Amino acid sequence: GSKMAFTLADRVTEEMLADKAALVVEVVEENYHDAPIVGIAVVNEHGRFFLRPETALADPQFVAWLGDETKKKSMFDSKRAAVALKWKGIELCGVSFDLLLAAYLLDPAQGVDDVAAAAKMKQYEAVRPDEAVYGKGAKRAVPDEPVLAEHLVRKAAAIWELERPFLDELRRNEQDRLLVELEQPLSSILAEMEFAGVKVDTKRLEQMGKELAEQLGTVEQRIYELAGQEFNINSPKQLGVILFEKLQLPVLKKTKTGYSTSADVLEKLAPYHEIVENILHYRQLGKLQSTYIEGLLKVVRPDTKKVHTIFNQALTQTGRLSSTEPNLQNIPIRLEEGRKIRQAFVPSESDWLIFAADYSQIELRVLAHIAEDDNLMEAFRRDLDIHTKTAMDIFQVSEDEVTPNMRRQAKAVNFGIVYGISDYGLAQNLNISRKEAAEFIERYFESFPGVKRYMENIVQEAKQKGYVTTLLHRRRYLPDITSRNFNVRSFAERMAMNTPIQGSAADIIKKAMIDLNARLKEERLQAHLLLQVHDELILEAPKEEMERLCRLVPEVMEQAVTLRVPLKVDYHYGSTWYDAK
DNA sequence: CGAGTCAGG
DNA sequence: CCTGACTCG
Ligand SMILES: [Ca+2]
Repeated sequence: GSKMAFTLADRVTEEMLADKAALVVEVVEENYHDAPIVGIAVVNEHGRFFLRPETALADPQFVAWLGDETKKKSMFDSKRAAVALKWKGIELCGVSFDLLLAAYLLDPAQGVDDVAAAAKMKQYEAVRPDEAVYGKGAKRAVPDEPVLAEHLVRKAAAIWELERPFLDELRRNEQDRLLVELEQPLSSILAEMEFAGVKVDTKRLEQMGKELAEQLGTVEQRIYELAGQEFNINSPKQLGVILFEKLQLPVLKKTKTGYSTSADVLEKLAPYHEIVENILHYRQLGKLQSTYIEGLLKVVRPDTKKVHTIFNQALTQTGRLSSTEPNLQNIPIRLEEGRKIRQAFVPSESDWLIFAADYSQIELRVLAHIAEDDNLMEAFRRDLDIHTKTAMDIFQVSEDEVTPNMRRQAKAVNFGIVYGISDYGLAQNLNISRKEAAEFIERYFESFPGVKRYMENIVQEAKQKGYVTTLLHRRRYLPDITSRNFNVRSFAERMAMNTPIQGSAADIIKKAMIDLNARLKEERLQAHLLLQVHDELILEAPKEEMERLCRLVPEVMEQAVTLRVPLKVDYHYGSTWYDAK
């Protein structure tokens, strides 16, 4: 470990402000909202510089350089720095290259989380892993200034050298536009969404928490009665001892550890003993309480009564976003009790409203586009109820002969075909035999032979090329596609069929977000994006903007790309997220 | 901190 | 098929 030379600067000079630089604005805290910036590094043609943040960020020339978009910066995780700067009232502009997002497009499977891991991709090893410098556990700490300053300078030096080879490879992959015109501009939009946050009505939440605690308390006693003794209901082991050993309930399923107590199992067991539907009710209410009442309350900021999620833009293997702390992509919607949680998410100004627009069946629509199946494309061109139609074709019955159970099964087929669900997968979800499931699937392929062609083709393409691709050229490598293990190979085959479907739907909505943000600005609307939930966008805006958004938002989303079938977008607005339905 | 469970797509 | 949070041992 020899030293990399740099100026440990005590003040900002003009040569620190060239119009191209690798920049590091280092935020050590995992969650970067309102977090400290611990140090700054700049590398450019004139040399290598460490600046303390109290100096650099009080310097009006450095600040102006930060916000000048003609001063081009290369970074890693620009969103982290952008947001932590927004919290100090400082704008970051002119980020022309984000190494994190470059690594993520070249290979999402690398799990690139720091500069050093991106650097390894190009055999560059003169930089340490953040974990090696900072530590990990309760032991994660900012080191002393010489250790820190060298680490930041090494990171910036790595960014300066790696930009060339990352761009060369993106270019060869035809992903250069995906980075420059899609992921990098999206990064700025997510930063605004995160910084803006979502207002929470903590009273509504605390009241719901009271009612839940009362019910949960009733159901808790009833379970202790029905078992003739008290035990930890949240312990799957202890519960498994009450059900299958004290009460003698049949064992239909085992886990790898012991007895399964998963919902699926428990519904099957419901007829034999009363305590079963109480354990089910308890699980339901206990999830709402500990995760959605207690969990949400703990992360709202008492300064603003907002939650500020972080959208992970470089995590998922398909090009989706994810969301953390809080996860605002899994707020309950399916059952009414949980859905009421959404009444707690409110507009951030008085006389503003929540507006939600969602693609209708985007994944099936994309499948129809990519497979070019005549029947499926016709169904969408007719805007048919797609599950009813699938039931008609697979059971060869007419429309008003479709029973609700038949529609439910065609629906489970439509849900699974977008990832090439196997006969076993479908049998499981439908509670039927694998041979019956195989038949449904065989009937599906007779009605949608283009889907079948697609599934065979995409698997051959994954084998020959080594990867699959989405509409805007995102990639996923699938080395398991040739494995001699059947289970392993089967998974890779489902990933081959799913990834272009799911990833292309991620592409489209990401584009919609970019187009929407440009149109909102052109229109000078005060409306702004709050959330993305995979196929849905949630905004808040003045009440006076609602009629305009009813037209503009679906429009932008529908026209984001042009497929062989229309994209269809529904939209709703109201006083609270719950009411925007 | 792996496993299980369950919330969403 | 793609996720994240909570709890337990
Ligand atoms: Ca407990």
